Amino acid sequence: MKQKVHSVSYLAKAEFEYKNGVYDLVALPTGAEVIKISLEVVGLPTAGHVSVGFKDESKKNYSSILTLPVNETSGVVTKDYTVKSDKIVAAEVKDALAEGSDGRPVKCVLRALYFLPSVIEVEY
Amino acid sequence: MKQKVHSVSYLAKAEFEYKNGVYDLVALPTGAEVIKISLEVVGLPTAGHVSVGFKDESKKNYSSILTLPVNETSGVVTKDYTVKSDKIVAAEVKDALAEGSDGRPVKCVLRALYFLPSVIEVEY
Amino acid sequence: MKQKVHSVSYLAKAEFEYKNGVYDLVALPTGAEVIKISLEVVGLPTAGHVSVGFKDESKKNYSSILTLPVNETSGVVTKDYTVKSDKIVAAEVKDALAEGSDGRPVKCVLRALYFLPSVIEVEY
Amino acid sequence: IDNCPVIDAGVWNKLNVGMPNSSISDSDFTRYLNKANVSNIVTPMQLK
Repeated sequence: MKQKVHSVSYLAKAEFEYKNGVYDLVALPTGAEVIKISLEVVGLPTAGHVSVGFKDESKKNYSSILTLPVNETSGVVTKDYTVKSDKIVAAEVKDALAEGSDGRPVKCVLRALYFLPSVIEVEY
Repeated sequence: MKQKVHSVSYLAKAEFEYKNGVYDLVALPTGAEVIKISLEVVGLPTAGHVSVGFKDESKKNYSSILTLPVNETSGVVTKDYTVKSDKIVAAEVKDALAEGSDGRPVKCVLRALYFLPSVIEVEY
Repeated sequence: MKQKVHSVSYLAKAEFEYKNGVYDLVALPTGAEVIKISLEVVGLPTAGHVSVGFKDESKKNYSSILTLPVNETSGVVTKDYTVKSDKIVAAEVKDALAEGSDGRPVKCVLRALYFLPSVIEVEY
Repeated sequence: IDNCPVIDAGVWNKLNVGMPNSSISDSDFTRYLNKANVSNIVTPMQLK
């Protein structure tokens, strides 16, 4: 029994304030082993969607991987990802107005747990 | 592309024996990045609930975040947490009698995967 | 507040080509803290199941823990595991023919995030 | 040619260095640009 495993893991946490726009949340290296993406809505939104996905450092390669309507206020991507030139995790809010029902601004927190491309050899 | 990430991660595993009471399972530092809480029931319970949640080191600030009835015997919190003075993960069992249907005592295992508040700067 | 935690974590990624057989994907040490098992299907299968589970290094102790039909193409185990002599994560495909609807062979990727049995003492 | 040495510098591949071409991905090319020295980014695919 012998294998190569990723021994280095990072967590990136980034906040944005949940109104229309595009935000570049997490930067990933080539060969990164993205194993968890979680999005959370802190507050009480009244209308809008948040779409998180992957895009290039420069060019317009955005593609949503997780969509969150107002109601559930939390989500996790159902899929695991190896970074292949799509080195930006990004989130866009197309519909959103002011906070709503609270008076206090609505937050969105994205946490990305990913393993670095480096590998080491271990036998058990 | 440059960011700060959490590079240190710990897993805490703690067992309790699934009968009425309150148990202080996992201790977390301020600023800890709790990214997974999982609860497991080893055995065949007959009646009761397990509620895991957060509470203070001293004062009575308990609030359940995951409730487990008898049937499913396993659960994971659907939400991610940054530790803000609620530095105890705790579990309470309000209803439970002896093991039931087995003759062998019923176990509960809680695993908490969390990232330390420390950050480092990386560019990709 | 003082405890012992697992401070060492590895990720093992292994690919197989999604046709009938048994594959030994990930090797785990005794006392390993398996906290995530994820299976992914890259391509468009037409018929078949993938069952991942645990088995011995030698003897025929296979037992499925996650079954994936054709449609959903992704899955994650709902349960957390401490390795007790079942030191092989294995995957079997009982039904599968050629790629189907694509012309390009169908891949399956398994990622196992597990914490090493070593512990260290920390107080917060 | 016209007093100007013509040099075959090779092809930029994933292994050794040569002149680029439109097969190099935008990320792979841009990794070698300082972004603090360049005025603008035009990659070989963008030029194509």
